[PDB]
Amino acid sequence: MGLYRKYIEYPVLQKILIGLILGAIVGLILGHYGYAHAVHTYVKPFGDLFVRLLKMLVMPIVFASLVVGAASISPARLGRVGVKIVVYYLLTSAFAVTLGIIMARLFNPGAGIHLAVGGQQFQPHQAPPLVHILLDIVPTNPFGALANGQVLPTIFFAIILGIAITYLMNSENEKVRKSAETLLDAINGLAEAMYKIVNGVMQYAPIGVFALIAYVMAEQGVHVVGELAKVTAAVYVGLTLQILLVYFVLLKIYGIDPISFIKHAKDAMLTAFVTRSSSGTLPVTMRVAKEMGISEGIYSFTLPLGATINMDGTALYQGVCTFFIANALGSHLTVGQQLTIVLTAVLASIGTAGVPGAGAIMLAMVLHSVGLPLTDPNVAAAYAMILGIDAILDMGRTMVNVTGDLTGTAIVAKTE
Ligand SMILES: N[C@@H](CC(=O)O)C(=O)O
Repeated sequence: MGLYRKYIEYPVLQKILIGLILGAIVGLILGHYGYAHAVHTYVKPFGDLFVRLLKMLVMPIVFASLVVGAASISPARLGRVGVKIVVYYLLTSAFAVTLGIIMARLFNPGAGIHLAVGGQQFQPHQAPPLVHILLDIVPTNPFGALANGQVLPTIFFAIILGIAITYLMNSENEKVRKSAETLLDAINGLAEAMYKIVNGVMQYAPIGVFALIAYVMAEQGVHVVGELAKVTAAVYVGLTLQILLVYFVLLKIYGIDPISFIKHAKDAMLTAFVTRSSSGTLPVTMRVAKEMGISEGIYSFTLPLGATINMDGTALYQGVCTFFIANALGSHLTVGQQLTIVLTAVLASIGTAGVPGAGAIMLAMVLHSVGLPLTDPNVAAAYAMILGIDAILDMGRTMVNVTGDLTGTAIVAKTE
């Protein structure tokens, strides 16, 4: 239909990278000239539409793919991949915080800076009592959990419904077996339709990449100056090492080619870089794991679980910025406090939601754990400096958050 058909036949990765580079350059240029408000007014809704189109698909691609994803045997294989993915999700985050501590000791973020105290003293952090957090996994209404966001109760109900369906398909009665296979066929048709709409929105994706990274560079790309450049380098070098020294080694020792893995997962990594949402990149992540031959029983359970639980980049970010704040305050922060940093940033990354900007909010817990409260002005002043470039750090940490889920899914699928 004209120039549109000439634009469609271009390969998706090439125009996604073209939108990435032409968003970064245009955003830096327009942000240096004070045109951040014009970008936020005009350019940003073209990326907001992309995040809306990605979040539209999330619930029918979790529920309908996990009901069909109970095609493996119900106790044995699902319990084995649940344990094998929970051990991976804890160990990679516990290494990610330690790599953040190593990179925050190599660099020195907040190397003796002194700063004024005029920012707002934000919020003393209080956690929910953790029996409500666990008891809210079981939903009191499955349709209410499907309508109110709530990926984590939807995982539980979809696992239960799929196990019940595969018990009904082995029944002696004929009407119950035909009804169960008709329900499974309809749910699988919904899942395949959603995987087609993922390919539909990945053609709009270059405009969304351009309009998202241009807005991010226009607002916050010019504030990366001074020691904020040091903490940005200490975060991004740490994320690069979190990929290369953890994920590539764990892919190599399990017989998976890491370069072919990156060639399969580029469409998920470059989407999570700009959308900054590990729960909005979930349809693209499930499409990537579908394309690389992973069976549905592995990825349909491990990826919506890993969208919230496995956050290695958020863990490394909370490991680095805690050292940044404790260096701006002048604290010694001994190894008995660094082990509590390792213990608390893992729980803070587990508790961090997949929306953009939640890691800076959940940083208050790992701040409060070591004896740096957020209520005093001298800590909140240094914490506002991290909130100045939270989006720049979030762009990389979300990509590492999604790459961790994909690496764990591929490793556990190679284990079976
Ligand atoms: N935006 C991050 C979470 C965070 O660190 O705030 C993610 O969803 O992966």
